[PDB]
Amino acid sequence: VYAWNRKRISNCVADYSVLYNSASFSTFKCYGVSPTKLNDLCFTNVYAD
Amino acid sequence: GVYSSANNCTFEYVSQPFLNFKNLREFVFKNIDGY
Ligand SMILES: *[C@@H]1O[C@H](CO)[C@@H](O)[C@H](O)[C@H]1NC(C)=O
Repeated sequence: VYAWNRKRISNCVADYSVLYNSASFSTFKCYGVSPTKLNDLCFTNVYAD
Repeated sequence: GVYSSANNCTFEYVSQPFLNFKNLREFVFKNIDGY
């Protein structure tokens, strides 16, 4: 956690429904956006920490 | 020998090669609306 990895995700199609429909995640809390409309919206860059 | 460092990358794209004088290559480069 002190040296958390940051991966910049760009120039691809991000399928968020695979993550949302998984039952393997204990917490899937989204702040500032809703999971339902993630699969439609488009973003400049994604930061994965 | 064209560069010495690369620090912060935002975009990478790898594609198929584009290429008496025998060949004539014409290119047009435009910057419109961030495209
Ligand atoms: C750009 O690179 C420098 C050093 O390589 C780094 O300190 C800085 O935070 C970077 N900025 C961005 C926006 O990546």
